[PDB]
Amino acid sequence: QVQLQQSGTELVMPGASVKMSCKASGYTFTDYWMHWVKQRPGQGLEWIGSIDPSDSYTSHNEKFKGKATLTVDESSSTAYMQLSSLTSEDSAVYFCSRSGYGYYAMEYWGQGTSVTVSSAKTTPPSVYPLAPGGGATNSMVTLGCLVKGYFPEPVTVTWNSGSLSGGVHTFPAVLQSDLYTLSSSVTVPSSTWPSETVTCNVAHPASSTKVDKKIVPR
Amino acid sequence: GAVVGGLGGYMLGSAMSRPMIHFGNDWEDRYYRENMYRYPNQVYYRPVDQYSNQNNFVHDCVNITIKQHTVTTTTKGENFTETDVKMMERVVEQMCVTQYQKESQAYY
Amino acid sequence: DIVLTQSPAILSVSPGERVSFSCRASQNIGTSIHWYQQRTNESPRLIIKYASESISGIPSRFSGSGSGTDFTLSINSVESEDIADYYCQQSNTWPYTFGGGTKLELKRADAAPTVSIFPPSSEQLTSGGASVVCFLNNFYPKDINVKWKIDGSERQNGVLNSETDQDSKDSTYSMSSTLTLTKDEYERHNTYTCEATHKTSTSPIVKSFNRNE
Ligand SMILES: CN(C)CCCN1c2ccccc2Sc2ccc(Cl)cc21
Repeated sequence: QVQLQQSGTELVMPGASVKMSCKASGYTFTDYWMHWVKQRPGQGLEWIGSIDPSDSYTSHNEKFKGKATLTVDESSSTAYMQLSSLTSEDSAVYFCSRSGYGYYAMEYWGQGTSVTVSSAKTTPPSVYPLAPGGGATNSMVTLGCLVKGYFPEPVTVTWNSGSLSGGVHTFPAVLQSDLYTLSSSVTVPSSTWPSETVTCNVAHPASSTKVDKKIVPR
Repeated sequence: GAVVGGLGGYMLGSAMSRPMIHFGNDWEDRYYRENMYRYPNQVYYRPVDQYSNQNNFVHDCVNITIKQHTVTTTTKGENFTETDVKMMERVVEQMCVTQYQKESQAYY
Repeated sequence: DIVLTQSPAILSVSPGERVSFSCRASQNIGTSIHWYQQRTNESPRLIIKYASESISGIPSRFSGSGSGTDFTLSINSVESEDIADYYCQQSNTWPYTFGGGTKLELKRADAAPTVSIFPPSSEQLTSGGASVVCFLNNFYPKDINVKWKIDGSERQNGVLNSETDQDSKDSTYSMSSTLTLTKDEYERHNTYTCEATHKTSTSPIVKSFNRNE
């Protein structure tokens, strides 16, 4: 079975370069063209450039010519793309893919390398409890946790060590300053809060951070 | 056999089998398959000793071979388009690389 | 450059219904169009090649037709795993180009958002920060506008928004909106309002709180 193996993430400083790998297996490497495709968060696919591993002949989207350098290492059956002078515009997922034999549908795809361009250092999140305080019926209370100013992604958010699950919305992180912020809501019967404890648990593996924040009225 | 294509200092390599080449899209693959007979199957080069490295040899081998092939083709009243020259460049480069490797080895 | 125009940009469908979407090319490309499916946070996957040719391991419910400039992908009966973005791509000539994509979503009954507003925590206020949070949960359809007001005056600065993907169980959407102010700026005012304009009502839903209280 053909596999295309790409590194999951790269964190890179603005102005720096990154060289991302796509390691192929399960077929004759030199028999098929390899392709690179960009996808900005929430946006569509953009072709960057393609390479023939037999002789390293390349073709580029004109916009990437001078920006993306495509090479292969035949010995390790590996295709590489080097991106230089990175900016926030380069923050994206980069896929490699492989076409057919003399046919150019992209038959196999790597899982993509997620590139984040930032000069931020590793920063644990500040975790703030979001409590109503007031008159709010439904028999349903909504509580929340604000997870502010961390880097890099990801954080993991649970409620009551995962024992809460049915009414939780954890939103995708957003860029705030040079750092990430996310929020999570949990909707629960008014019996159970504040009668019993509702706690949000926030793990930030990169900073070896693990914080429990009990939601307290007022 | 009979490489000395003097000249001029240039030499003519032996004929090589034409490789299957894929150009990365549907139109060019077809164009190539149909037109590849119009392109060289041997290269002109200067003796390998006269070059600093492979890239230098290859670059010159490509230009000399294409130039010479172009004059012979114009004499026959035929013309190369920009696609022809891009494709010729690639396949002649492959042949020049092979020629260099064989010429470079010739040191035994 | 061959431009590929895909329409519509979003298609709402009911499970089991037969759906189609279109890709049109600015120049004739023969049959050199290929279709890809991309589910949330996954790689694209080839589903039809060269206009109409099936792919090993792809369900037979997928088909394509067309030749020249006008292409169509059809799904005979949509399993829920088909909810995804769909892209066409041409490989006739350089540069390769992609369509802008068509998003598939599940059709459900319209549902107004459940709106909750939260003042800054004492904890955050202690650090000189003030974030006002508004959750707009479980609404449909996806389109929604949020406006912030402070003491009656609208504000479009220091506002960060975030959206969830369509819920796998109830097919609804949720949004988070956070207004961040300096603790000092925040104290200069009393009333804070999150204001949601949704299709479900011509009257915007207003949630607000007064510091004096
Ligand atoms: C284009 N310009 C450099 C003139 C080249 C003409 N040329 C050439 C030059 C000087 C002395 C003898 C020759 S014969 C010959 C054989 C093969 C090739 Cl490739 C060229 C030449």
